[PDB]
Amino acid sequence: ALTQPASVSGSPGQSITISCTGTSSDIGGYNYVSWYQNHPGKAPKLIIYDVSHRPSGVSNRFSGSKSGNTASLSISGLQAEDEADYYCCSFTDNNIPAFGGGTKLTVL
Amino acid sequence: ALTQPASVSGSPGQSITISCTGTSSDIGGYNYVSWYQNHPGKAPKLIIYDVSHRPSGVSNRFSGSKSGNTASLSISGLQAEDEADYYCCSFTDNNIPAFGGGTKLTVL
Amino acid sequence: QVQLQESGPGLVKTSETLSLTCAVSGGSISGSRYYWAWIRQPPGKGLEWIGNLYYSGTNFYNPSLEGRVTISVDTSKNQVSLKLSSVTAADTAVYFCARHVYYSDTNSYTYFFDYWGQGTLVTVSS
Amino acid sequence: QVQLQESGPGLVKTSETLSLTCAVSGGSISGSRYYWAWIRQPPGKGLEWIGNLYYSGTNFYNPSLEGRVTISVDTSKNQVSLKLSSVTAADTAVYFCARHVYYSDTNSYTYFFDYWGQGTLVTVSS
Amino acid sequence: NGKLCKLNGIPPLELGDCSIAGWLLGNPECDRLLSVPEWSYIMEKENPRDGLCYPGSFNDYEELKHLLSSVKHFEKVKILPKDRWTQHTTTGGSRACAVSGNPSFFRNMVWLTKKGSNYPVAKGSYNNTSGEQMLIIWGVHHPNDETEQRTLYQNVGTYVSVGTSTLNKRSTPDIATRPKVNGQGGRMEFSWTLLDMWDTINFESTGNLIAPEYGFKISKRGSSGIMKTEGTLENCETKCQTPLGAINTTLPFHN
Amino acid sequence: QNVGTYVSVGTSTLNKRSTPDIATRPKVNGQGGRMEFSWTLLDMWDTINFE
Ligand SMILES: *[C@@H]1O[C@H](CO[C@@H]2O[C@@H](C)[C@@H](O)[C@@H](O)[C@@H]2O)[C@@H](O[C@@H]2O[C@H](CO)[C@@H](O)[C@H](O)[C@H]2NC(C)=O)[C@H](O)[C@H]1NC(C)=O
Ligand SMILES: *[C@@H]1O[C@H](CO[C@@H]2O[C@@H](C)[C@@H](O)[C@@H](O)[C@@H]2O)[C@@H](O[C@@H]2O[C@H](CO)[C@@H](O)[C@H](O)[C@H]2NC(C)=O)[C@H](O)[C@H]1NC(C)=O
Ligand SMILES: *[C@@H]1O[C@H](CO)[C@@H](O)[C@H](O)[C@H]1NC(C)=O
Repeated sequence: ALTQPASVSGSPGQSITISCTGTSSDIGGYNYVSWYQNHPGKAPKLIIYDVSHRPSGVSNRFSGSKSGNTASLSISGLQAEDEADYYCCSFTDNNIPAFGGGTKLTVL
Repeated sequence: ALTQPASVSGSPGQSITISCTGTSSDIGGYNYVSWYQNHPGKAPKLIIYDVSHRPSGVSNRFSGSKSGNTASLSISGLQAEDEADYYCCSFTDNNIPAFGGGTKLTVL
Repeated sequence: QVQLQESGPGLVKTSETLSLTCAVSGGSISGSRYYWAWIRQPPGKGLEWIGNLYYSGTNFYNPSLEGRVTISVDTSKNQVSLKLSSVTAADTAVYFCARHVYYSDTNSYTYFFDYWGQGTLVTVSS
Repeated sequence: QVQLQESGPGLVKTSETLSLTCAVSGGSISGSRYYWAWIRQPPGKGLEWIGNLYYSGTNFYNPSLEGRVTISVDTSKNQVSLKLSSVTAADTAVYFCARHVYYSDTNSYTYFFDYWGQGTLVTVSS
Repeated sequence: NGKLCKLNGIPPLELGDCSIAGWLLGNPECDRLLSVPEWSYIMEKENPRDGLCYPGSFNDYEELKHLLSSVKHFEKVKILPKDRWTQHTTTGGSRACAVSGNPSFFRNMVWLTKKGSNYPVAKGSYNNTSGEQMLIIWGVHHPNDETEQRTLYQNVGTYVSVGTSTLNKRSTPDIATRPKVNGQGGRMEFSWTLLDMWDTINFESTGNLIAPEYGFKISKRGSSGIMKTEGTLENCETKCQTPLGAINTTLPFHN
Repeated sequence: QNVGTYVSVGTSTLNKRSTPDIATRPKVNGQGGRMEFSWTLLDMWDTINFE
């Protein structure tokens, strides 16, 4: 599994970053990191794929990158509507998906 | 489903006709009307197929025809042994069989 | 000259699955001119088609009684079989298997139930 | 624009087999760029992958939850399904089906869960 | 003389922009060739347009073109009338072969598809009692994907089986994504045989069968050939014809 | 991992689908297996797909 901060927080209008750390086997090896937004009561929404790309319909306030074995989800212009759990997922040497623990994002 | 008289009757020795009415979709469209004779306690016997043809072993007192959306079973020389339920079946635009309600034939 | 014979429980309880099997003898179940049909006759009612086994294609069923019916085959036994899920009182009937001929031996299409088994009576109750 | 919808018992008893089915509509289940995935989220926990349906290959599963899981398909219904044997309290979760894309439409490999159903909550108890 | 002439008093078959395959299958743009009089030679344009409107291939095509050399007239005979195919849909087609916008198909062929939700085994046969050896063409549809296969035919693991006293062929469709040709990612494969006099050809299919409606009875079998030319018939006569014009001479050599 | 496999290759003119033949064979160069090669010419501006 991948390691994520249990919880992050910030004020509306601020940029906040959610990290995801893995090994060379998942994150470092491949550029297949994706992120999901999950509001309570709903299925997860794909927000980012292939490290930095967005699906059509996803807000441009979402972006991402990676360095070494660490992936990063960046949310600019934080809104009240962004309170959600966020998850990282990546590919790995063992050809199965890997998910992170999940980060709860609290907007103040 | 196809519409049949609930019941018909006649005296021994008379010719009796059992009709079956459908739409252009089943009867009118195709020349695939078949009839069955069903005595209580036994499985249905095929008596007529392809509107007017008989299987080998079927009495020549049985015949049939169609006009428009109406099919007809004709039993000449009515015998006591002919008391049975009779059923019509035809093909249809929706490629599944269609059966009629069934007619009870009473011999007096 | 093929003989068809139905066999199965004469009693199934409400909401259980009814499973009937037809043995075919004196002929094959495989062929390109036939479908194997299941037909039932509730007491006091006419003949209701349930569905067909299309050995070399896909099976098809009566659209009302569609979501509850499965028809299959066992080629080592030369048997065909019917399963009706969630059975209710309305499913009490004499169940029959039949050889449904759609292609004739005279190079044309036809449409009739040629051979019938004698049927098995199944009661559905609580 | 494919819709995915999970359905099944919201309660299974301890040591029984849980069986959930996902209907796929607005798209096929067959394709060479996708796997069908089952994912679950126990209350208070993150997302755990259960396993994938590889329509044209072999199925593969989470190595922990491997000996207890079967994933299969019904092509007449355009449904995929999950079975978990010997269920225990730890198996209470919201179960989801998803379209897992491994090959892109730009001539390269990718890796993401594109479509998700809304999920079905299953309780396991004694 | 610079002209394309009648050879031995008989006009050539001028295909215009049609290929041999387009002609025999019934490409909708080759309607002028549906009824053909006896010809002395065939005038085929090099790189013709009106060929297989539905993208595909034709097996043993060069052998067929060779066969048609020593033929001259042939009669088109209905073998498997379109309306015999009850319990099937005989009205399928494609925008690729469209006529006046409306989707259409090769005119001498029947594209059998599902009726209602079913595709019964498609069967039929023909006994060659026509008086002479007959040319029969049939084909197999190869879908771009499984969805197309299920949409046109309910059955997926399908086959097409054709045979005679000498022919024994069983094909299955190849479902695959392909580059589009004439707008379609699908392909249609055609093949042919000659049905010997008094023999019988049987067809059987669970899907993907493009059935012939007609066969072609060979009528004359004289000596001829296929010429490649962009010209037309000029209302003149010869004994020797080159692609550049007719030759009228008694000399032993020409250049 | 997969056993009932296929190899599919095509262009605007090529349409080929092969399956492997698993069989015991006499060894050649130490192997009882065989590898079959084929080729095409891809016309200019066309596309070849493999699956
Ligand atoms: C295919 O047809 C031939 C010819 O049948 C005859 O000619 C037809 C035009 C028509 O008038 C038919 O009713 C005729 O029977 C069949 O060959 C004949 O078979 C009979 C019986 O064995 C024999 O007496 C004749 O001499 C045969 N004639 C010839 C020219 O061979 C042939 O059997 C049919 N094929 C099949 C599979 O049925
Ligand atoms: C395969 O590629 C050709 C060529 O594409 C162009 O040349 C390349 C070298 C590159 O610079 C591309 O970005 C160019 O677009 C495609 O054919 C072209 O298609 C466009 C759009 O329909 C048309 O305007 C051009 O005239 C075409 N050029 C030629 C030489 O035919 C072709 O469509 C591609 N095939 C597939 C399946 O995508
Ligand atoms: C060839 O020329 C002669 C005159 O020299 C003419 O009579 C004859 O009709 C011409 N040819 C042919 C092939 O018809």
